[PDB]
Amino acid sequence: GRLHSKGKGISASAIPYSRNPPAWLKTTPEQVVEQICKLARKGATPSQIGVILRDSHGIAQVKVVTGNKILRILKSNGLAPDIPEDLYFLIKKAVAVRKHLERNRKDKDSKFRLILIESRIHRLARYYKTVGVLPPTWKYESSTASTLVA
Amino acid sequence: EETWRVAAHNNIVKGLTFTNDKKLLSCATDGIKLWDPYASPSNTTPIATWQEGGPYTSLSFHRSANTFAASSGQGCIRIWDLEHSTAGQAIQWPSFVDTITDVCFNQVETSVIGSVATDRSIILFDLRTNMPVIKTVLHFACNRIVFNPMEAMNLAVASEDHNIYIFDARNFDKALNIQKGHVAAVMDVEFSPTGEEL
Amino acid sequence: SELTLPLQSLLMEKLDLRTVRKIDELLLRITKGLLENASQEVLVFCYEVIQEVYRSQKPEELPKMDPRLKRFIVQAKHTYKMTRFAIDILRAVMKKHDHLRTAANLIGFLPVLGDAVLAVEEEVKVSAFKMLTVIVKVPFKNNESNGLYKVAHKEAIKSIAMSSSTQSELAQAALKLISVILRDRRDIQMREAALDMLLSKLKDDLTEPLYRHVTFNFLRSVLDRKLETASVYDTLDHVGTVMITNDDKDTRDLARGAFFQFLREYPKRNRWEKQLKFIVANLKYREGGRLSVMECINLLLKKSDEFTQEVAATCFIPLVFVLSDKCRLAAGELIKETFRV
Amino acid sequence: SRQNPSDLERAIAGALYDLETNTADLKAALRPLQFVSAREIEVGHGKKAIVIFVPVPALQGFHRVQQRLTRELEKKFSDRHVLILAARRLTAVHDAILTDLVYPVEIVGKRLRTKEDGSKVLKVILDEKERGGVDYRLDTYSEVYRRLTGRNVTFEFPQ
Amino acid sequence: VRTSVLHDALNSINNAEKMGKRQVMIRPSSKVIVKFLQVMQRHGYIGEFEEVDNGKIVVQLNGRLNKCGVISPRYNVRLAELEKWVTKLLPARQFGYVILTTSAGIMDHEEARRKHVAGKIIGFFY
Amino acid sequence: VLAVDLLNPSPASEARKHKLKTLVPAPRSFFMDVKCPGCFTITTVFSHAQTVVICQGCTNVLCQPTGGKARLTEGCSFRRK
Amino acid sequence: SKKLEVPLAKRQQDRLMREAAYKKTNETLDRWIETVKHNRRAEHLVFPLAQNAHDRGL
RNA sequence: GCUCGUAGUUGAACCUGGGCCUAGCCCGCCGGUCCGCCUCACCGCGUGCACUGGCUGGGCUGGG
Ligand SMILES: [Zn+2]
Repeated sequence: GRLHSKGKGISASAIPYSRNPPAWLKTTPEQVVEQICKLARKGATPSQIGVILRDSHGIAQVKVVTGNKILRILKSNGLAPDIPEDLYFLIKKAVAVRKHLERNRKDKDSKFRLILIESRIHRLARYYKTVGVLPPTWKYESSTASTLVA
Repeated sequence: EETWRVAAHNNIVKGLTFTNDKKLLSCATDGIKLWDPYASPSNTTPIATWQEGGPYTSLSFHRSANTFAASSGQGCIRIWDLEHSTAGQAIQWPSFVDTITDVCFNQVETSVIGSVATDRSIILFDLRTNMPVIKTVLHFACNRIVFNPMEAMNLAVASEDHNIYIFDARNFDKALNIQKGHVAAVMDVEFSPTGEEL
Repeated sequence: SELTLPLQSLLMEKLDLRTVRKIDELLLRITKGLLENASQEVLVFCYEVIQEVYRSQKPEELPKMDPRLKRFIVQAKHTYKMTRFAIDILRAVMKKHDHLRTAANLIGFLPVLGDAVLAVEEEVKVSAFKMLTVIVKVPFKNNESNGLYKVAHKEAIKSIAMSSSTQSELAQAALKLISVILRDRRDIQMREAALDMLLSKLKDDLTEPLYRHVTFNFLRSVLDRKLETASVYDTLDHVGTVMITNDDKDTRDLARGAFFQFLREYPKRNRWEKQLKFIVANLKYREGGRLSVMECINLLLKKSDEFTQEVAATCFIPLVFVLSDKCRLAAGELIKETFRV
Repeated sequence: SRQNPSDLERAIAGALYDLETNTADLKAALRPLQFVSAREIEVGHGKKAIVIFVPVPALQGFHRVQQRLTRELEKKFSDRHVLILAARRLTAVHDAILTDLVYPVEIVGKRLRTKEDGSKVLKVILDEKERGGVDYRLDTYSEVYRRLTGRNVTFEFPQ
Repeated sequence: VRTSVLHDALNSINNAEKMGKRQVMIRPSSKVIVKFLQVMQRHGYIGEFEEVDNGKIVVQLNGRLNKCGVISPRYNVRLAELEKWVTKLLPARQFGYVILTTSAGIMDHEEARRKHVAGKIIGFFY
Repeated sequence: VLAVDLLNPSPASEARKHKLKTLVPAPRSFFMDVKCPGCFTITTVFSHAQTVVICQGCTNVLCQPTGGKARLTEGCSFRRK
Repeated sequence: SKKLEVPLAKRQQDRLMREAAYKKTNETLDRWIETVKHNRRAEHLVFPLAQNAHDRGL
C-alpha cells in the first residue's frame, strides 16, 4: 500500500470499457504512431509522450487505437531509453539526494530518504534483471549513478 | 402428526400448490411433480412430472378450472390445463431474460396473472389473449406478488425495499398504499380472505 | 424378427429413463432402416408387433385426464416406442407402395390406429398423424374411416391449440393432417371457432420463411372448400398486403397464389369492386410491389367473361398511365394481353 | 480478394461502386475497396438482414464514415437491416465480433447470469446516451451474433 | 495479502451469511470461484449469481448455508481416503459437501463417487 | 439491506459512487471542443488537462490546469464529446 | 380504409397489440370497480359472502 | 524505538483444419405417365403452382 510511507491513497487513473472505438475522436493509428515516433526522436519518455497526446491530439490510449502500447512501439522501432524510464528517474533522484548530502551532511532525514530511494531502486533493479531487460550485474552507487546522470 | 409425507425432490421445494380436485403440485429445480395425497393406499410416487421449460420457481392454480401457471427461470411463465395438455403454453415478455420469481392467479377476476421478476419489475398477463400486458420497473427487487380477494384490481408486492406496495392494476402510476414497518427484507405477503388485512 | 427379440427381452424388465431414450433412438433408426427395402408379410408383422404391445400393457394403468382441465394432455416406462416404430414402418411402406393401399388391408389397422392418435406421447402422436396424412384417400367401401377422421380432426385441432408454439413439429404434423383433410374429405365439416383460432395463430407464421410453405398449404386447403367466415376474410385482407409489401419473391408468389385462389373461387359486386380498387391502387404503388401486382393482374386476365370485360376495362387505363424499366416492359406485356383478350 | 460473386454480391458491390459518382461529394473508403464478402441469412420471420465483411484496417476506415452511408444502404437497397463487420477466422475474436457489431454505441458491461441450475444466460448492456434508434435493431444484433457464432446473447439497455 | 482469491470470496460469503444479507459483491473474480459457486448452486445453498465486468460477482444467497471453507495446502486424496476425509471434515455425512479438483473437473464428493475419480481436496461447505 | 439486486444498482447510487467503486470501473472525465471567436479552428481539449493548451497558432491559451478540471479561459465555446 | 399499411417493427407491433390487451383487461376490471366502490363505501360488511354459499338458492 | 533490507516463505487472473453419416426444406438436373411442339416417318425436346420417381447435383439449419 504505497510502499514506504504509511497512508493508503486511492489516487488512481481509470480506464474505460470498449478498447476500440472512441470514434468521434478521429485520426488514423498510422498518424498517431508517426507523431509518437517524432516525439521519441525529439527525446521524450513514453509517459511524457502519453501526456503530450492527452494535451493536444485526439487520443484515448495507444493500446486502444494501435495494437500496441507506447513503450512496445518504441521497442519495435528501436527508439527506447537505455534504462527503462522509471528506473532512470529514480537514479536521477538518488544522484540529486547524494549531491545534496555532499553539500550538507548532517541532514539525517535526507540520508534516510536517500536510503529509501536506493532500496526502491534495488527492488526495481532485481525485477528488471529477471525479465531480461537489463544486463546481469547492475550497480547503483555513486561510482556508476554519477556517470549515468542523464 | 402429518397426514402424508414424501421425499419429493433433490433440491429445495421452491413452489407448491393444491389442485382444485384433491391433488397437489410441487416445483423444484428438478421440475414440477403431481401427487395424490388423499388416497386409500398411500402412494409416494408421483402421477405426473414435468421437466421441460427451464428451472421452475413458483406455482399458482386457477380458481375454477384445472389450469395452473408455473413461473420458470427462463423469463417465461407457462400454463397447463390438466388432463388435456402436456407441455403447456409458454407466455413471455418478448425479449426477457431475468427469472420470474413469483406468479399469482387473480382469484376474483379469472384469467389475469401477475408476476414479479428480478429486473425489479412486475408484469401482467391476460390469459384470454395469451400475451403479456404491462411491465413496470420499480426501484428494488420484489419478492412476491399477491392479489386482493375482494377487490379484483388491487395487488401487493413484498419487496426488498423492506416494503409492501399496494398497487392498482389499472393505473400503475403510483402506489395506492405503502406499508413500511420492517427491518430486513420482506419475504412473503398474503391478504386476508376478507381482503382487509395483510 | 431377430432384431426385435432382444429389444423386447431387454425392455420387459424395470428400467430408467436414459436407457429408455436409448431404446427410443434405436427403434426410430430401425424404422428408418426398414423404410428403404414381400410386403403383405410386412403388414402382418406390424400388426403382430402392435398386438404384442397391447398384450403386454396392463389394462388398469391407462392415461387419465388432467385434474384441472377436463381433456387429455399431449406430453419411467417407455413402451410406446414399439408403436411409434410399427406405425413408422407402415408409413414408409404405404408411402412407397401403391398396390398395398387397399381398403381390405387397413380394417385391421382402423381400431389399431385409433389408440395411436389418442395416446399422450408426442412421438406416437406425430407418427399417427403422418400415417393418417398418407391414408386419407382410401374409400373403405362402408365409410368406416368416417369416425376415425372425426376423432383425428378433433385431436389435431386440440394439439395445435395446446402446443406452445405452432412452429414445433407436433403442431406442424397436426397442421399437415388438417390441411390434407380439408383438401380431400368433404364429409368432415370445420367449426368456425376452430378456424378462427387457427388463422389467428398462423398470422405471423404466414411470413415466417421457414414454415411459410406449410402454413400456405394450409391456407390454400382452407380456400379450396368454400368457408365464408369473418376470420378467413380478415386474414385474406392481410394476405393482400403480404403480396405487395413483403420483400422477397418466394413469399410474394405464395401470397399471389393464395389471393388468386381467393379471387378465382369466392362468390358482392361491391366487394369485388373493392378488390379492384385495391389492385389498381397497388398498381399505382415499391417497384417489386408493382411487379407483383402486375403479375397478379396478368393471372386474373389469363384465368378469367363479364369479369374479363370488367378487369380489362379497369386495368388498361392506369397501366398506360404508368407507361422501373422492367415494370414498363411488364406493363407493355400486360396491355398486349389486354388487346389479345 | 477471396470471392467470385453470388447473386447479391455483385448487387452490393454495384451499390458500393454507384456511391462514388452520381451522388455526393463524399468518398474516402469507397474507391480503395473491391468486392469483399456478404451474407444473407434471415432474422426473425419474414425479414432478413444483410451483413458485409470488411478487411481489418478498413474497419477503422469505415468508422471514419458510417452515418448516412448505412442510411442510404438501407433505403436504396432492399429495405432491410444493413450491417458491416470485419472478417475473421477465440474469446477475443467473439469479443471483437460484438464490439464491431454495435457500431455507433459502445457496449459497457457483460453480465453472465446463471440460473438456479447449470444453465447460464449472457446479457451485454449498451450505452444509455443512444437508445431510440437501436432498440428495433437489437433483435437483429442478437440474431446475427447467434448465426455467426452460436452463443445466444441478448442485448438490453440498462435501466 | 491473501493470494487465495477463493478464500477472500469465501470469507465474504461467510460474512454475509452471518450478517443476514441477501447478496454480496465478490470483487476479485476468477474461474475456480465460479466453479465453486456452481457446485454450491447445484446443491442449492446459493440462489443465483452473475459475473458482471468492469470483474466482480453478484451472488444472491438463500440464507441456507452455514460455513464455507478452503483447505489451504490442498492435499491429495484417494477414494478410501475420501470417506475418512468426508467424515472428518463434515459434521455429518448427510450434511454439507467436500469440493474436489479432479481430473473430471470440480465437483462434490457424491459426484466423485458417482464418476469414480479421486483428486485434491480444495474446499468444503455445509 | 439483507437482499438487493447487486447486478443492477440504481443509476443515481451508481453516479454518486467513487470512480473505482462503480460496478465495472470507468472514468468521469470528458473531452471538449474549443474555439476562440476570431478563429475558425477547433482544438479538442481534455476536461482535466495538465497542459496549458494552445490553439493551432496565435500564442493565446485555451485553459489552465488545476487540482481538478482544467479551467477553460474567458469567452470560449464548448460542445462536449 | 381497405389499403394495407407498411409492416412495422416487431417491437412496435408487439407494443400496439399489448396496448390493445391492456385496454381489454381494463374493461374487464372496470366491470368490478362498482362493487369494489360499494364495498369500500358501505357501513357494514358481512363475510362470508352470500354468493359463495354451497346452498345458495335452496 | 522506527524504517530499509538479504537467505527464506507465500506468489494475481486470462488459454478446445479436413472428412463421413444423418433429418427437414429449398433451387436446379434427369427417367417415365398426360398434354403440346417439331420431324414424311423413325425419332427427340418442352413437360413435378398437370402426375410420379430418381440425383454420392448445389444451398441453409438441426443431430451424431
Ligand atoms: Zn486559434
